[PDB]
Amino acid sequence: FQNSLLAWVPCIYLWVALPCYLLYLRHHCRGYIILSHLSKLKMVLGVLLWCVSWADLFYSFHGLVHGRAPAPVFFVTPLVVGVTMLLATLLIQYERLQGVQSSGVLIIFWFLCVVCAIVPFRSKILLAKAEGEISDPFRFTTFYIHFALVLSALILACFREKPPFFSAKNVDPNPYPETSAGFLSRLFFWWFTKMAIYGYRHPLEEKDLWSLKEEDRSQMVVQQLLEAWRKQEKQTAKPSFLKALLATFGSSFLISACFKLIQDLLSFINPQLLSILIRFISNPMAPSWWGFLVAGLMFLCSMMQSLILQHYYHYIFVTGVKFRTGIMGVIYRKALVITNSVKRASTVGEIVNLMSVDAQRFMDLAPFLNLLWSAPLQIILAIYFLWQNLGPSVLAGVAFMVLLIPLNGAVAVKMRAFQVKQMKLKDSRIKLMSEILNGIKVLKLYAWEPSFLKQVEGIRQGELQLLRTAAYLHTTTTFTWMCSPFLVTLITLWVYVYVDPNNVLDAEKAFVSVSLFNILRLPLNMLPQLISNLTQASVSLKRIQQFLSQEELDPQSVERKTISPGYAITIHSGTFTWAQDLPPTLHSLDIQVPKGALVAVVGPVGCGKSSLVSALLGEMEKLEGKVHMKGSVAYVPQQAWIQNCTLQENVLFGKALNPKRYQQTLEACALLADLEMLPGGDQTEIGEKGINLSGGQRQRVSLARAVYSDADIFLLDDPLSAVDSHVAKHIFDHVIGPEGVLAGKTRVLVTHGISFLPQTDFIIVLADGQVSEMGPYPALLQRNGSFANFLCAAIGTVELSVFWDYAKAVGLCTTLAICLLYVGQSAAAIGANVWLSAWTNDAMADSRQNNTSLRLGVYAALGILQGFLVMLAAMAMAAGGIQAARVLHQALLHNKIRSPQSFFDTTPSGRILNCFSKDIYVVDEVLAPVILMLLNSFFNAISTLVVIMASTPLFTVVILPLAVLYTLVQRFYAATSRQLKRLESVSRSPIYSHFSETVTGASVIRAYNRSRDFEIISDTKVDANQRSCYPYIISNRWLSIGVEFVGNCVVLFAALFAVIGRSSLNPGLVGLSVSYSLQVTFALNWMIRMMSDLESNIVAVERVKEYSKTETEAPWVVEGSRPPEGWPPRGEVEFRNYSVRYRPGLDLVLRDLSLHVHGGEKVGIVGRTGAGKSSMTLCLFRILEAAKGEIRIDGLNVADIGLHDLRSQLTIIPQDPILFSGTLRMNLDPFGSYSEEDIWWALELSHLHTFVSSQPAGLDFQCSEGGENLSVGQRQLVCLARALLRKSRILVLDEATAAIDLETDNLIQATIRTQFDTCTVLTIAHRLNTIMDYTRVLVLDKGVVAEFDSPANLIAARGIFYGM
Ligand SMILES: C[C@]12CC[C@H](OS(=O)(=O)O)CC1=CC[C@@H]1[C@@H]2CC[C@]2(C)C(=O)CC[C@@H]12
Ligand SMILES: C[C@]12CC[C@H](OS(=O)(=O)O)CC1=CC[C@@H]1[C@@H]2CC[C@]2(C)C(=O)CC[C@@H]12
Repeated sequence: FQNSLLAWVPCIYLWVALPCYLLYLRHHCRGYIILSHLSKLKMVLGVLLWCVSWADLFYSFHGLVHGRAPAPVFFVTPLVVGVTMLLATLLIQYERLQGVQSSGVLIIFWFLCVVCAIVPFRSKILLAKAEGEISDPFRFTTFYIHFALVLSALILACFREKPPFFSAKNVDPNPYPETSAGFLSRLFFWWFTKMAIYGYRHPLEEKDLWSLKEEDRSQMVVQQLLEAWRKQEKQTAKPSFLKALLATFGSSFLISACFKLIQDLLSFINPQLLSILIRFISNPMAPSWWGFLVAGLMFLCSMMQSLILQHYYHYIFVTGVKFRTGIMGVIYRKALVITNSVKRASTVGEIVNLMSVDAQRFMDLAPFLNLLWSAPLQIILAIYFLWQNLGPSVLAGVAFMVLLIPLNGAVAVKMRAFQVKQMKLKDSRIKLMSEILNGIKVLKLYAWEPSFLKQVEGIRQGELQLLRTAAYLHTTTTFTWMCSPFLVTLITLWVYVYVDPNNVLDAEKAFVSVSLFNILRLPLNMLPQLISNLTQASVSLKRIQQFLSQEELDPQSVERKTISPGYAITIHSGTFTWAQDLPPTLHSLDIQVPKGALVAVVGPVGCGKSSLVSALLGEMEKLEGKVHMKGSVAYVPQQAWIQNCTLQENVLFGKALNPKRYQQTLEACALLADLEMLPGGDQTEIGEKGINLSGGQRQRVSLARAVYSDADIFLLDDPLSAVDSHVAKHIFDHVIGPEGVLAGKTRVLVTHGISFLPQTDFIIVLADGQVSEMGPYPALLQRNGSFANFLCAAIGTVELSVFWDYAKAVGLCTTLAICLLYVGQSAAAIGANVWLSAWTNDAMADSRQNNTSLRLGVYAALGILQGFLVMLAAMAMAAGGIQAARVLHQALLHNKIRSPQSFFDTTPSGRILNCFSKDIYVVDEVLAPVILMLLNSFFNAISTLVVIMASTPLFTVVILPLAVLYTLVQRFYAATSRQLKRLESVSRSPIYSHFSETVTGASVIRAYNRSRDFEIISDTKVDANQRSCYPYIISNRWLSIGVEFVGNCVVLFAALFAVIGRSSLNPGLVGLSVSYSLQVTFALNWMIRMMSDLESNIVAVERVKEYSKTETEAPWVVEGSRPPEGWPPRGEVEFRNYSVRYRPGLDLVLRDLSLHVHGGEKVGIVGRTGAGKSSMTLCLFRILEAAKGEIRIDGLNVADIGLHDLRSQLTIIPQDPILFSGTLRMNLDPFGSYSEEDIWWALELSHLHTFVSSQPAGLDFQCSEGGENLSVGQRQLVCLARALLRKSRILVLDEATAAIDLETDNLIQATIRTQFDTCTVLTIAHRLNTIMDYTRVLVLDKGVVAEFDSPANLIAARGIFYGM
């Protein structure tokens, strides 16, 4: 005791000197000593010294067994000469990061640590040898390893360091504020706060993110991996990615394993301190401060167990990001230059899957990776204390929980083989959705739509019944985190009681053990996640091996240093092949091109043209020969390559933008016509990111880029293949030809054209990969050989009401039945724990233990309920969630079918497919589990808080300020991290957009020697994602610190209010209070983890419910207002001053229509170009609502008739008739309303009987999407049959001569003539052949009636009808 005190001298010295040292460390402006190997090891002695200042402590705690609870001096000295070492190894780090080299204060610290250890050193030696032997070897070795460590640390701190050499001024913008951050301010992540403020008063945009720090800018971490991967090769004086990946990410992973080790060896302090508190709180002779001290250093040892952890995550997420960046960078570097053969063999859509998956799950593996050893050290240690505590019974408990690793992975393999192996129902349903969406027109003019509604409802209900048992087996992840704690504690206590009835249960056993099971159970449920992620990353690593071990394409295929005089391109009898094994396509080909000479290449289709130019660039492995060039080149691939950026970039292509040259190239290529058409000018987006440019324009822009690149040797490749002929002549005239700009440029042209030949200079004739004839066309025309044969708030948190909406979609008899039922379960759980307390403090007084068999019993029947009242809840939540989907999905679908055609016109059919794809997916199987786990976490927190309050009644005083602080931190997080999540989720996809673009364009990326220039772009596009995935990680950490002080300032108060009322209560209550206050910082991150996994997901319900009540304005059927049955046979059409327009506030297309055709008569409509005759058709079916004027049919107004009855009676043949995938029975009669014989009879008349009879499926002939397996004409025949079945008195035609051939036009006109003599006929067409024969014809012009009479009367009037 005269020396245990003496060891306190250096600790108190360093502690008191610390606040008078950080005010001088900041008096050094900036030194930034480089990380030498001395300072890298001056802080490894200290951490190891803490780890031997641990056994110097837990030896003291071993007195708990054998009875002797240690005196405070006997267990605080190792606990505080252990904390300072985590501060010695931290002033070592923070000093080096400042200018100081000779530490001064810290060398004194180590010196005193040595000096105060001299006296026991000068004493323990003499007492040992003289009196015998070991004499308590544990305190001996823990001392003499401490002495060696401190001596070595002093010696190493006696050395000098390098001069600061620091820097000049770095850069102006907001720099990453971890550099230039004081000691106390970087320990607690206080520097991030500036954004936590700015992330709440304003929104965040890319201009205001942390300008990323220099070490990891994705071009300094790729290099750190390329160097390792290169140096890790065969090395004779085979290679594996894993070795390089370790050698380049081992420095940042054995410095993030020290933190995990420190944390999980610092975590086993609190259960033992709790044991000390419980077993002093019973003692009435122990002075008061022996409990106050334990509470104090149960706080100051739990605001440090979770500060070397929330500071762990900062160092193993910012290495997950470095995995995700090094992998992507090296893969991109490879994919630029491998081979065209390897691309052809593999899939261009698969290479990109080497990011966003299959190489990003390395970012998802980093946090789980250290679990590999931290699980077998959180167990073989937490088993030890438990065994020490309850005895062998503990095994059973842990055994059960270990047993819960497979049966929590068995569902993870039943599910994931029950929701993706059978989600093809979703695939087929979304296919049917896409089919229904486009072509909705003909689907809606006739009443086919509700049959499709029935079809999709049936497939949906099939997809949901397979989703019932796809979520019940998810209520086994609400059985691990809400019902397993009680089960494991019960089984432990059960085996403990049954094995031998002589062992009582007291507070310091039961409650320490149930507070230690907590510590063991977090890294024993994320362990199955480890198995899953590691076993699906062990294949990703193999795949990245497969990609990186692919042959490059530079065996110096071309040399660009020497050339024959006056020549630009020459090849010496070379041979080329598209694959290293396949027969060479080219055999000993020889061409000598003079400078500036245009050369054309000829042949038939399949002689080897396109494989000539591809060989010149160096993408065709030459078996023999030497290919030469001199100067830059420009390549125009046949499948022209369009960059996924703006037109200015996609034409300038990394050059200097000169408006004079730029504009003249654009006009010479004849692309200004598109520019005047372009909606935004020459800045329009291109590619999948922009307007999908058709084939014609892509070659124009490619050729323009080539010519503006003004390289020496243009290697063209039939760019005029997919363009209009006349402009193509100008394209050759103004650009390629000698009159054009490129007279002095060595052009090489390969094309199938003929007319361009005479204007060329030289021509090369290709046959089976061999040259036959060379020379000018007028000279070659003398030969006339086989070549002659070639000739012929808007932004913010969601409103509260939407939550209610979701409840109204679950039934609202289930919402009460689930909220009330969790309230019941929480009451049961608190009852179980209170009963355990009243058992454990009962066992100490009662002389009779015979009563135990009751308490145990009821404990079971009071916690088993808490299982049976949670599972029976979680199912009735999942079995509500799918219900919540069902109705909700219906309420969307049944409205989108009922929307006006203008809704589908103003929309590109992409947004209305976003829903039914994702926004219906989130409410389908992403929202129900999240809300279930939120509702588990909230009630876990409630049960914990109420048990703490109940056990120590006066603790309620502080429960408000903790609540306000925690809510403040939660709100600040939910602002700033929401901003960052949005800003990062939208900036990552440009990486994969820039990829999937170099892969296709690797041919044209090279030959512009732009490969290096084109990977810096990938570096900056992943940099613009790193600079918003870093501050999100740090924001998460700053939150978790804020929610951790308010989860440790409650352990402090639980212990303190336990010790302040010692005279009142009995030990069974403080044990419960403290042991359930130790996990009020786990059920307080879980309740935020979910409350932000539901704020970013219940946006989906708002959107889905918003897509409703969208002005359907179309009642399918009416109440009793149906027109009289047998309605068509009257068949009279009559108008009264009709006028209509597409949209409100739109120029009238129809005006004052007053037309009438009698019953059974035939009539057509003709309109001049621009009259707007098409709309008339839709006006008959009430597609456009009658603006002014009632279209009366048979003396009845159609505006008061149900469409499903109104449209059924009429008969339409649409302008663009379409088939729908499925049988023919569906494609002619979904309602099954007609006899098959007449169907076949109509099919016979449809000129299709030979086709249907030739197929045994016939009526069941499975049509492709739109009947693509049939020809166009056959599709109009099928739709002609479609109209044939209905056979009503009213017939109307839509564009009988729109674009069909004259052959089928004759057939359709004849079919119209033969059967439809009696029935009323209306007609619209581009050709008067079917109209001139009508009894009466109306002529529509600019939306008014002009000529409504017989064609003979029209002939006399000589209008537009008779004009031509
Ligand atoms: C902590 C993290 C990592 C990242 C997420 O945590 S979050 O607070 O940053 O969202 C999810 C997750 C939960 C449990 C964590 C885990 C990574 C590995 C951990 C730290 C262990 O060995 C014990 C606890 C495990
Ligand atoms: C909450 C979550 C993640 C979601 C899981 O539920 S699931 O339905 O998503 O599988 C439960 C799960 C396990 C451990 C949880 C973790 C989220 C973050 C937590 C709370 C910490 O910082 C410590 C423990 C971590």
